Amino acid sequence: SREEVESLIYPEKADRNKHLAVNQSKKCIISNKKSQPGLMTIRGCAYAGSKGVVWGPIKDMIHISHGPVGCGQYSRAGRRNYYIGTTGVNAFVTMNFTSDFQEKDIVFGGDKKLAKLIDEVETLFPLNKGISVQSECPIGLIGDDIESVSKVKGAELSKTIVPVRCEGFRGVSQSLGHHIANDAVRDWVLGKRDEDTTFASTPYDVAIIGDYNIGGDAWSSRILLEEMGLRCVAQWSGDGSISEIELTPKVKLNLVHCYRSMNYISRHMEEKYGIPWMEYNFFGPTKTIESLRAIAAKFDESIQKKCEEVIAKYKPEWEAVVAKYRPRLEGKRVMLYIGGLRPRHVIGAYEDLGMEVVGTGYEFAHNDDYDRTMKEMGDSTLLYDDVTGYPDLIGSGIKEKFIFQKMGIPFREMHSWDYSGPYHGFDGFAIFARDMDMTLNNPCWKKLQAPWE
Amino acid sequence: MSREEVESLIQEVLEVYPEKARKDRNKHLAVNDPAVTQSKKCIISNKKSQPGLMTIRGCAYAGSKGVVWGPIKDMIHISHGPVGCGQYSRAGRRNYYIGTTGVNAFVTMNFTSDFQEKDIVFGGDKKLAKLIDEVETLFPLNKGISVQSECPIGLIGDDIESVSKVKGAELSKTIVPVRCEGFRGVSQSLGHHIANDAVRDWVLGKRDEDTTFASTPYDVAIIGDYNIGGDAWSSRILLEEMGLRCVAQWSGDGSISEIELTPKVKLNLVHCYRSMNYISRHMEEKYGIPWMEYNFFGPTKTIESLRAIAAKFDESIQKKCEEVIAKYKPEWEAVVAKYRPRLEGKRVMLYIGGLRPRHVIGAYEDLGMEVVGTGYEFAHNDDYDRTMKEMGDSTLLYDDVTGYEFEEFVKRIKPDLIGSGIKEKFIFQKMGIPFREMHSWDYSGPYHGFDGFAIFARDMDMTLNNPCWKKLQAPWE
Amino acid sequence: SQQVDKIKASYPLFLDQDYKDMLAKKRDGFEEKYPQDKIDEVFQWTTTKEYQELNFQREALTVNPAKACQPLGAVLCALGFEKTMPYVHGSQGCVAYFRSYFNRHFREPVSCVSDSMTEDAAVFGGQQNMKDGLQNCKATYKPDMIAVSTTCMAEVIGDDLNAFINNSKKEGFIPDEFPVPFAHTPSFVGSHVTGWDNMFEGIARYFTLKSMDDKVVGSNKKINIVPGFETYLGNFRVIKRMLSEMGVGYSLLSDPEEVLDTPADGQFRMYAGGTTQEEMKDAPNALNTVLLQPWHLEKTKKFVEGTWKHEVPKLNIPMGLDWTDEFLMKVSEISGQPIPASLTKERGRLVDMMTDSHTWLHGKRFALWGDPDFVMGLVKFLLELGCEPVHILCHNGNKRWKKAVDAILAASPYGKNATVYIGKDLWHLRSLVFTDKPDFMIGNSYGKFIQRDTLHKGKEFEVPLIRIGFPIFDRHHLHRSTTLGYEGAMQILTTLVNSILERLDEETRGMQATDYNHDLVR
Amino acid sequence: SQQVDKIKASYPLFLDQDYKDMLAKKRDGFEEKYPQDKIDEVFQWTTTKEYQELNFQREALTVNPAKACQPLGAVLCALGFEKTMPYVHGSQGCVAYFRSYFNRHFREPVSCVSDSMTEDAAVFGGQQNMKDGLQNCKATYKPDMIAVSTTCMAEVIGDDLNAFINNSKKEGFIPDEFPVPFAHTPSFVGSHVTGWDNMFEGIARYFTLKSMDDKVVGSNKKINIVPGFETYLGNFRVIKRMLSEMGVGYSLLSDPEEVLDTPADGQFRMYAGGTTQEEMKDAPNALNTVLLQPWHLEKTKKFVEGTWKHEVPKLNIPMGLDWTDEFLMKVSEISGQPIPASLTKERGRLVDMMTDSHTWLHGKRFALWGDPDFVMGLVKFLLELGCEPVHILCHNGNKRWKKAVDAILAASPYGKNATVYIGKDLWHLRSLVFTDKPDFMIGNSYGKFIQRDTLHKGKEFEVPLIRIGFPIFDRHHLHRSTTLGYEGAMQILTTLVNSILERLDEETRGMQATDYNHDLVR
Ligand code: ICS
Ligand code: ICS
Ligand code: CLF
Ligand code: CLF
Ligand SMILES: [Fe+3]
Ligand SMILES: [Fe+3]
Repeated sequence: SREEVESLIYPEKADRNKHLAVNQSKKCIISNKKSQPGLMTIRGCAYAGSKGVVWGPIKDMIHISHGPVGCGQYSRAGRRNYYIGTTGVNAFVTMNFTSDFQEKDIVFGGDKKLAKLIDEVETLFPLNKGISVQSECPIGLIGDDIESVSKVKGAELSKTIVPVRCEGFRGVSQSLGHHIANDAVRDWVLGKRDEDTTFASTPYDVAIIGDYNIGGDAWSSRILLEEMGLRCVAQWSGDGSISEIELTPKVKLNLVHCYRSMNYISRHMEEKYGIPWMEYNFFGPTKTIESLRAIAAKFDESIQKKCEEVIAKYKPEWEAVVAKYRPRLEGKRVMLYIGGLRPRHVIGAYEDLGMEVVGTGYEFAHNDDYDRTMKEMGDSTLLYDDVTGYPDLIGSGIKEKFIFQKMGIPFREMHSWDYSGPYHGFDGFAIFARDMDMTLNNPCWKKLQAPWE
Repeated sequence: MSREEVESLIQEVLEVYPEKARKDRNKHLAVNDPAVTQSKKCIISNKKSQPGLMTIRGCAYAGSKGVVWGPIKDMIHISHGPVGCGQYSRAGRRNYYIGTTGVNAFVTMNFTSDFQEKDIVFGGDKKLAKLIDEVETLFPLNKGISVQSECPIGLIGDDIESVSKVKGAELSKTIVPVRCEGFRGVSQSLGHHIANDAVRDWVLGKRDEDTTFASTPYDVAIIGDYNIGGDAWSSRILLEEMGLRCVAQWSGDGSISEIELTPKVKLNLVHCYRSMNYISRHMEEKYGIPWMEYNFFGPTKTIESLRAIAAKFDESIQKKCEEVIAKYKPEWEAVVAKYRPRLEGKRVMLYIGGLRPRHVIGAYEDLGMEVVGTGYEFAHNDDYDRTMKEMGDSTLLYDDVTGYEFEEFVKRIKPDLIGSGIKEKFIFQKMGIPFREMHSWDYSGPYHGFDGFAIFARDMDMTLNNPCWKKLQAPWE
Repeated sequence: SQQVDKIKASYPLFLDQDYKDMLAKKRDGFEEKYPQDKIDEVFQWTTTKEYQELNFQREALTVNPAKACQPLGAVLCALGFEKTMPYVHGSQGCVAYFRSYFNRHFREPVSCVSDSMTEDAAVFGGQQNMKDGLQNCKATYKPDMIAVSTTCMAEVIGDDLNAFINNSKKEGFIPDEFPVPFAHTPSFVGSHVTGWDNMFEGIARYFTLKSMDDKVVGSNKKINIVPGFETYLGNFRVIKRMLSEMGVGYSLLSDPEEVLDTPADGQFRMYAGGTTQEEMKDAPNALNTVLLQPWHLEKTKKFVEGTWKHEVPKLNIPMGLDWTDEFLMKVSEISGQPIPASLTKERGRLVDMMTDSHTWLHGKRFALWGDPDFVMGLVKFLLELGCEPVHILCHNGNKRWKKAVDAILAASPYGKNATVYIGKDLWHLRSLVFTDKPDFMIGNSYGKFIQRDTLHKGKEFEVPLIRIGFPIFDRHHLHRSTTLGYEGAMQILTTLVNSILERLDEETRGMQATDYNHDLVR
Repeated sequence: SQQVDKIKASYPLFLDQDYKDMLAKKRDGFEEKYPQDKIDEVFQWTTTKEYQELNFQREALTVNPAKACQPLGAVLCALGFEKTMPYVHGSQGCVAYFRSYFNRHFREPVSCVSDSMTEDAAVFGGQQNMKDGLQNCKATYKPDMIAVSTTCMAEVIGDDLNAFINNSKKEGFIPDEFPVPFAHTPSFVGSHVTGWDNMFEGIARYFTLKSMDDKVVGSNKKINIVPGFETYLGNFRVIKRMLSEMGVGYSLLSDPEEVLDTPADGQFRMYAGGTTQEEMKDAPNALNTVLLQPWHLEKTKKFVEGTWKHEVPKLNIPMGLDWTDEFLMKVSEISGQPIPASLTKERGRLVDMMTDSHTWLHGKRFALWGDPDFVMGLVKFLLELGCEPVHILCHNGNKRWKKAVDAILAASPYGKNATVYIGKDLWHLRSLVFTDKPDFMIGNSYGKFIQRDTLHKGKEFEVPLIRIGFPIFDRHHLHRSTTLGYEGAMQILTTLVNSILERLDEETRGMQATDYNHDLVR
């Protein structure tokens, strides 16, 4: 009950009470504030939100982790943003380009080192279609000016070089990294084809924004969208190229998957180019059908007819998936804790498998995300914002994965899909239901107690 | 070691045997004399093994199924009897072949009747007939069946010749009954003889009245090369480079049609005299085909054998032989230049089955290594007649050496390298002496011919000069 | 031709153009080979369900068996006793094959002698062979005990081992007090595990049958452990380590781990360790006897319950979590020693490993073969992991064992598509993996050939092999592994999950084709 | 489309014809991709020696490094003490990355906290951050000790750890008696092993610098063992086992094996085991201190020699036969305990395995990388096996270490074709393995990408990766392995020989093409 959860909800300062609530979110929960020091939080940094999330999945561009070696090393290939390309030749997603700052670079700056690095990148990787420079913590503290270096080298090499001031100490979490990376996209990449009219546009031109192709989720969404008669001109960042970002201002509709990480750019495109945008949810058959119908409602009747055809075609497959896996998953309760979008976007498929969601929370989401989350959750459920480490299933990240695993609760990685996926679309729903069954009903959870104890 | 020291060592080793065992074993140990041409005056061979003395010899089944018949690839060989004999011999010999295993080649598979108690009590002739029917059903591309008898077959009175005759007449298929029961004889030599008799009686004369084969003056067959690691291939490439046409290969990578075509060749080149002299003499007395022993171990023996073979043909073959020798001279000279300084002066003790204890001596001498002890498991006295002139003076000769005997000989002689089988390899690796498997080529090879000499030299250097042999004693002892 | 700077062995020397040309000339001129289209047709036929129906109708033909003969197991049992020489009455070729087999599996010297019975002994028996062989063996190799088994030749002619040995002692060939236990091990009955059982029962009967008057059950406060046919040294080591952890006094009967793992220190040790004759004589005084592999120790169980009066517990092989737990609890109940905290922590660590790798292991399909106890323990562990043991083959299995394994499979949701085959060989399993393809095979080195066959049908049809069992010839030092206990379960789990991961990496290594799933983190 | 009876994950779901067509449409319509012929040409160019010459002229650009930053090693050192919380003064994203890295490698919970320094700390410093963080950490997680390292931001802005912690104690945020050792870990200096060295030296100086007046060397008859940056739990276990077998009293300083191997029994233990504060306080009373990894324990060595007055032996990492022998002999000399017969038998068994596998191991060419001590121990062992370590890369090595490795290589005839590189990354190694192809690679999971690249050039140019080192992400439970001592040498030798044999089996699996060498017995 609500009373029980309130009773369930540290020195005097440890704020934490405002970030915990029982399901205008601002009057109920307080979000996007500083983490309490020394409390083992899950939050990343602005560099992770910019390099690791927004810019890193862009395959034909080379992203330089400007600064010491650690930040680039720990984020190398850790995110499963899938792509197609020849790595090291025309795609560089899983590679780690770093300036590897030393003591002399801290003392005297690394602007000359950055220029030399850009020259060497051009020499050794000629097929790169652009360079981004993701700043790490020392860059903004030693007075380095990467904007001037980027301008000079871009003019000299006729290359698009995007300086991103994504120093980790900026902001409270990866959300400011998302904002900074979106601003960099707007300032350096988005408006490159403003005077270019050589692109042949169609009335059914859509772009996919904020889908990072985790396990191929964006591909599973795109196949449904194109089966519907639409043309996905742009799809970034997941399996995204720089040309797609440049061609995004030419589409007729923007489909934003992660509102948290791309609302800035969606709003900017709406003000500037007049492109309407809306959110879509392809998680679970019910949300997928609802989103497909809503998308088709923005076009002529032929798109709606093709949408009905697609829904009818895919109905038997997800119906068979439900018939197979729902009996093994009825009456199971789920609690979640993911970064900024998934904590409310995953409820649909859990309900489509007969599961009850009793808990969710966000690492870094803002109060608008909690506004959206309130209706998606039932009452008397605990909501937590930036909850510290201190049900039948818990869906969260890798760092809490092993804590909850050793506490005995079956756990699912809701960041990387536990190295599985995709989870979006109908094929994603099939994979997701199979993974839910394999994790929840595994015998390994029945053997935690020794028979002699 | 001088002659008297070797005789004294033989006496000390024999001292621990019982009276009968010591008297029997004194006839199988000798000090070599290269001037002696009659080996029965110094050594006695091809005798019964002393019971309970850990001999290395196999059985007649091993000499027949594992040696002569098994390498035939398009034939299916049934280990008739219990499961063990066929199981332990499955793919244990590296007689290389080309073919699709289970479709048209069956060398590495184990076909057995898997005798049970009822088969022992009531016989296995009906089981053999039904097995032949099932083989024909499930392996239609087999070009013949052989039935290798294990020990119980000859003790329960099973008539496999009659079954083979009836089923061969019914299926128009060549079914060869081989009476290679393990208790027969004293070693694998009787197995070789029985398998050769079976080839003569069931396979060799199938095309006696056939004349459709187009014969050339340069027609040769390779008899007794079982392609251990591709040895027969490395010999055959050299033979074909001299302008000769190798028609048959016995039996490594050998087909039944090559055996049937062998009586059409102009020369028989016998590598293993021990296992194929019977069939070579039969072919001489029946088809008038001369046979000669060759040696392709090391460059000097390969060159001598090539010239001797070319001397049996016209002058064009001799010109081609000289061209081949000239072509391969720089390569083996480079091998010698690289590896002889690493191997010169080292001493080798050998103990192999019936041909290699004397055939590989030239290869060792080509690298500067001297053989101080050698012996056989199952050789006859003609093999020792050929062996004494090859061995040096005052060296050791052992026939059917026992584990204790050969261990003591190694302990007193202290060689740098030992070449023997798998049942002594780890004994001598633990004793600290570098060991090279001279049966399977230590899963390396080939060793025949010029291409094999490079591998042989590299393997000898790798084993003999490995750092591990310098690390057996703990530094705190 | 060879380059002295880069010397090629057979592979890839024979892939050269001249060697390929020579082989093609040979094949086209004299081999009378079937056309390649016919060979491909027959192979595709062998991969079908019709061929499977024809294959499973076999009654007289056995192709690629998965078992050996009894005297091999008898030799393995005899090697586990202190300064004991295995002596196989019969033909010497059998002993040569036994020694070669064990040398290839263990890469260690294997001591075994024969009396070399020949054609003459086939008429008047091997009495003289036995007398001379016993005298020669004792004089030459100086063993504390000679353990005598038989080959098929000695069994068929009906040689009386007891009478022969008694006569040998009567004429003075060997001392009357010298221990010469014997066992009849007919190769046409059972398999190598049956021979191990027969040899152990013979040794136990020789040392304990006539001296049961002064024996009191439980008077030495120890538990007898009979391991059976075991070719993993880690299994002996883990059983001894776990029994020492619990504080339990134990007597491992037939312990060959020392003689099969001798050091290379410049000297050769014919004997090392082993069960002592004092332990065998004192065995009836133990609290109880535990048979680690009960499904091939039936004769041993009959003797131990009938003569030693030991209430042998009904225990499965300590393979996997649940059966290791039951073995530990039974040992705790017999000895009275509580299970210590270290074993509980080891169990928890195994469960942690199970939980870490359950995503990759769940639902994976396995064909598997081996000996009855090993196969059933592996099936039990696979069911504990969420895997599907589709094809369960045991050539030396019987109907009762198949019924027990079916009862195990029926108690798990993951045994639905599982079928148990007994009396079937590896050609049957080849047909099974062609018609009902599993994800992996688990078995000895012979299964490698099956993998080759599957790869001939296509890369998508290839069934990779996981080498667990006996014998493993194509890999080194795998005989040092462990399959029993929590340590063995962890080793097996690591092997399985990492084999899955290597297969996934190989299938996703194609650049710009499948490398989108070539994940750094798995 | 998905079949409910056979559900495909991303592989091979995206190989379906509809997915393939959609991806082709994407690429042809909107990606503006370079033509496949240009991509192939550029890849072939990257595989050449001209590209390698350009690559090795790199001055400012680092591609695919083989090292991490200092606070990671500091966290790993702090995790090795009893109920100790790693506390990284600086930004929280660093701690998130550290925990994710160690979680992926060990598949265990990793405890670490940050004071979450932000732009406000960029101007005034993180003094308030330190006070609040220490207070909250002590109140929430109740540790016995908080070990403080720094991120690059705190080092750049110049935060005084000593003054900050002293002020925190003076203002009552933490008790004056609560242990808060600290270390400055500038991520732009050295690598993670440097961070481990700095953290250990800071903890030792905290616990021993002010209380040296009552310390007598050898008064507790113990030897201090400092393992350094170690990511194999088997290494800690093998060192403790070897010292216990010798009967040697020891104190393993910074022992994290217990907290990185917590059992899954239904409760979460944030702390488990570790070096106690009493052990660290009594450390100056030991007979001597032995550094397992001397090449990244320089600062620790200066502190132990200059303050504890310990004559630290000049010992290499106990990796392989010779160096394990010298380590055991030095320990025997220091403690006066003779080397027992069990260790001698273990050494003999390792030598026996070496003799068994030398034919397959001899002459094999290797590219290897990792930390300095690990790399040099691997090179020494490979030379002991008759292998050829052609490429020896160490991104965090120095000139003195390179000189030592060159001296090691010069002493062996197998190190003639060996080159040592320092300051080079995995792109340099990719160029090296393309232009001078080795047989195998030894390194962490990152080398897998190099393998993929080699497979792109051809199957005859593919360099397989043998996964030994840190971090290993794509395989499960390999962190449980051992690399030190005779046991670690046996594990490494088995891995190497079996990788060689698996590669040979894969190369010879082609039916009627290369399966003449598909030997059952190897
Ligand atoms: S971008 Fe964000 S933490 Fe919106 S930083 Fe994070 S691939 Fe999460 S809840 Mo990892 S705001 Fe994406 C996210 Fe959500 S990396 Fe992925 S799963 S939908
Ligand atoms: S056949 Fe004989 S034991 Fe002549 S049974 Fe044996 S493949 Fe030996 S010395 Mo193994 S008479 Fe051949 C032989 Fe020599 S199996 Fe090979 S190596 S040249
Ligand atoms: S000497 Fe030779 S190998 Fe020996 S049996 Fe006889 S033919 Fe055969 Fe066979 S099944 Fe086992 S291994 Fe024997 S005891 Fe019988
Ligand atoms: S919050 Fe973010 S990840 Fe942290 S440093 Fe800052 S940009 Fe980077 Fe980098 S090298 Fe190591 S991991 Fe840091 S201490 Fe510096
Ligand atoms: Fe060995
Ligand atoms: Fe774990």
